[PDB]
Amino acid sequence: KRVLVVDDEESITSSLSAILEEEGYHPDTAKTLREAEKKIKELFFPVIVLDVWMPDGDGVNFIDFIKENSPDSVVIVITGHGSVDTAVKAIKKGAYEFLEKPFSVERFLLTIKHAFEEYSKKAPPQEEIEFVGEHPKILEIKRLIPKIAKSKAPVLITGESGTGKEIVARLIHRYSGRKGAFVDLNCASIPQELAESELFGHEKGAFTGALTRKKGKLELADQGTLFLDEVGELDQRVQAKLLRVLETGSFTRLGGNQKIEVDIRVISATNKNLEEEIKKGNFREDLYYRLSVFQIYLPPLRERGKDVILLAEYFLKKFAKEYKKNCFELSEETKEYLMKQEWKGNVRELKNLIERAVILCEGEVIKP
Amino acid sequence: KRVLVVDDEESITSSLSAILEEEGYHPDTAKTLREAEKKIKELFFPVIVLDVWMPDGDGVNFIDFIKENSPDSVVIVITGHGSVDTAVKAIKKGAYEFLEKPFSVERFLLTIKHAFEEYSKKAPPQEEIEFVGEHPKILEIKRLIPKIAKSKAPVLITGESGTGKEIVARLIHRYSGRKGAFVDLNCASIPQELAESELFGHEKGAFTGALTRKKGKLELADQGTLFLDEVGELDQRVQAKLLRVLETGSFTRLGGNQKIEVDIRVISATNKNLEEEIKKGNFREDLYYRLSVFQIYLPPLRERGKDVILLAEYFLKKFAKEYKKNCFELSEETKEYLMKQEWKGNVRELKNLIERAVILCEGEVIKP
Ligand SMILES: Nc1ncnc2c1ncn2[C@@H]1O[C@H](COP(=O)(O)OP(=O)(O)O)[C@@H](O)[C@H]1O
Ligand SMILES: Nc1ncnc2c1ncn2[C@@H]1O[C@H](COP(=O)(O)OP(=O)(O)O)[C@@H](O)[C@H]1O
Ligand code: NA
Repeated sequence: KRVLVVDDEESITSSLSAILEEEGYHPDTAKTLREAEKKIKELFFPVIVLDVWMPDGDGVNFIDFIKENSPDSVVIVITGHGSVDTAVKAIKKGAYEFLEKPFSVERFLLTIKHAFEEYSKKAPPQEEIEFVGEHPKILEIKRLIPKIAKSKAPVLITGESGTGKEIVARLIHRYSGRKGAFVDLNCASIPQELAESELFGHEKGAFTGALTRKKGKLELADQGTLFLDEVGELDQRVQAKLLRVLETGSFTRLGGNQKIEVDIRVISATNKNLEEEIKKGNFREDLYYRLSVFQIYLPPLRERGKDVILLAEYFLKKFAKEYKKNCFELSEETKEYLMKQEWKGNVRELKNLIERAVILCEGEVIKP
Repeated sequence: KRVLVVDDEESITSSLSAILEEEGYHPDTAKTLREAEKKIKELFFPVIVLDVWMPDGDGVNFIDFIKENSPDSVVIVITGHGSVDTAVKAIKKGAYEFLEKPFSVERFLLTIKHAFEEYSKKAPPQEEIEFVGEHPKILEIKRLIPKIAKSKAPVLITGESGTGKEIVARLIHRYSGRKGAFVDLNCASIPQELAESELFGHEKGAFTGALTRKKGKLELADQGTLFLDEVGELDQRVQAKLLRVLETGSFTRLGGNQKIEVDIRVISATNKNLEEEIKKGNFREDLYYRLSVFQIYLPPLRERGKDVILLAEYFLKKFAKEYKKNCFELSEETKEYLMKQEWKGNVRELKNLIERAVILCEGEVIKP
């Protein structure tokens, strides 16, 4: 845990060093902007404590030096008493925090603590999302996604099982720009009535003897995107509750009375024709129109021309690489065979079929 | 986004409300602890500003109330000038920050910004890792894991492909309590070239045109765990560079001279016998000794008795529920046939085979 202290006065560099060292941190000090630049380029300090004023340059602007040669460093500026216009200046330049002289040991240490947890708090979801397909129907969806995404209106994705409905949903979230999490709830894979609990969470023992609070998916999706997989499988009790949430923008946990406001973009998916389910009285009509302000239809795999080959090659590579196998080409015979299949399980079926092929691999894959 | 300002003074609650309102927040105020109690049990406030002194009770204690009735609320306490003593008490009771009157509007808004950052910075509490097995060899590994975990010494996990090495590694990370990321590096999937690049990172135009900075996995695993899948597939150059990092505890990126320090717990996995690779001169003794302070041997599926059935029933139940199917039972004949396979692909092979069965699933029983 390193901390670089940049300041003109010993009262700062010494005191702070005595304090930091006393608290488990390993301090270093620079007495000039020159000496500082040296140490920054030489070694990485998670946290840098910088005086707004320095002899050999503008302490504020020096933040740019740090921004340039140590982008991960979290900066705390020290500013003279009363002069906190400089402080804002620094903050807008990208400093994380500032301390006004004079300040106590306690105030210093607390700010340092937060500087380190700011350093320790980075998001790594750099993940790219693979959405393979060149059929005109798929290219049309790919062009539509970015147009739909920057809205907050809900999206209903219709398609057979295993057609990539979740991929499209993540893409939409990605493009929407929303900073919150992508929370997916499977409304079928979950027990009939555990659903209402997954969504709303519980607090104080909602289920038989718990007394331990748990956050619902609604809440976990705050400022993000909630993906409801097979929304058609929701109890008509849950449907009603979910509706009231869409309408009020708040809810309560199971067992609690505390009002909770959420901000979610709702994406739903179904392999049913929900307009037909409404007629059969198996799905609320008002909820349907709420959830389907925008719609996207994903065609079955067998309607996608030669995407079946594209996908096969994509899976064959991904698995052969990952299971250290030496089978990287599909035989022409194999390609013909794939094109003759119905794929009732669609991409999910294809993927599993190719993964199987690789698990039992040889030099090149042919088609039993 | 709601903020509750609990303060005895009218000028305070009015001013701060107006500032919050102007900045986009949704302020609410309470002039007494009684009034604050009412609003808190009824509304969730992501952030609560509380004066250490209140007429009708001790403000610092009121933190416990909040901590009990609104656990996820982040609290900023206001303190009189000099009476920072009392702020320390509040921070110790769980307050997140404190503001010493008098304070500027920027200081206030900067602290509020940070308090919402704190509110929004959360890890996905949901997290279950399934390690299915009741064979005495697997039960022993399960007892070992929690003990091995708490240490920082590296763990080497040996076993055939598909035996659950990555699973055990996450369990160890989990039980270890480390706060950083679990960082997976597949030493095989990656081309011999990207080897050094994935681990260490780079910055400016090292190889063809890479003027864009990239963080190594070493860096990304900071305070967390680095899983080296197939550690034996690392060339002798990297082996040495990696060895150097375990010795010193620091590194530089490629095309970089800045010394960066890491705190990582290393877990490595192999399907070879590295003691033999050393005799073959394929792997360094010294690195091996550093990586093998703790060892775990995962037995092939075929050496696990009836776990093959336990696993087959676990996957069947998982996939049938997930793919909306109703094949939930293994026939006695299926169980017999499973018991007679070699499972060269081990659990990976089994899992895929059962998913296959469920994807093509017809009735409620699987037989072939
Ligand atoms: N167009 C695609 N490109 C690449 N991978 C895909 C594509 N569609 C599906 N997949 C992958 O194949 C499997 C398809 O199942 P899934 O997308 O979950 O189906 P659904 O969400 O429609 O039920 C997933 O593992 C997904 O990662
Ligand atoms: N004992 C187990 N219980 C449940 N799932 C398992 C078990 N062992 C392996 N799996 C699953 O099997 C798949 C392959 O295991 P993996 O850890 O990738 O194998 P390895 O890392 O040994 O090559 C993974 O999806 C994993 O979640
Ligand atoms: Na290996």
